Amino acid sequence: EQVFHFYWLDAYEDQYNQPGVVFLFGKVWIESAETHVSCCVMVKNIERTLYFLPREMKIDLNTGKETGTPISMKDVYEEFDEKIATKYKIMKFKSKPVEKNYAFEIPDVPEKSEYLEVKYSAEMPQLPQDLKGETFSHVFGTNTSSLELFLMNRKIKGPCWLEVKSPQLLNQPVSWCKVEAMALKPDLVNVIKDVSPPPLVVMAFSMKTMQNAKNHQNEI
Repeated sequence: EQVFHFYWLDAYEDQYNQPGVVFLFGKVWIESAETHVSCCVMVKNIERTLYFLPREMKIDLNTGKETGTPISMKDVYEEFDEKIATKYKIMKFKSKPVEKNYAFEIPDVPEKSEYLEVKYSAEMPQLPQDLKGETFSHVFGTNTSSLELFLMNRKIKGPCWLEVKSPQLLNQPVSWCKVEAMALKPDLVNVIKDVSPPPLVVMAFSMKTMQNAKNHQNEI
């Protein structure tokens, strides 16, 4: 295979124009030039995560008439597939069971419970924040950002040394870096601890302007 080390320093995202892609900029090592150079890596196909809370019973959406059959997990999985996904044009998604804990201000939520974890790609639209349905009472994770989700999932705490697995080449230069790379899924990035930080390049500058005598404007 192929894997290389990286030292990231900054990150960037553009939700409005390129959904589901996160850039990472930093330092990489080259033996031939015996110095560290700049590099950028693209992580793509970051999918949203949504947590659906199953309702403790069913509730009719007219007057809250609970007719009688208890709510099972399969009901919640079917409900999103048949109605919610169709209503908001969701093509592909993967769902599974999870167990989660809640200890915050939103009421009518148990301390420990089983939820429905659903995931779908970043190109589909976004559900409303207050969606409700037959078998689910509330939904969490609607408006999470891609950068936050990446850092919280991959357990990155500030600058660190990273292993990037299976790099691919880019069609055209997207960054002014001397080196470029890309990855297909966030699972291919990992953190290591036993390396000292590399040196950096520091630039300072000063500027002097002058207000034009005739017109009001500042020229450097």
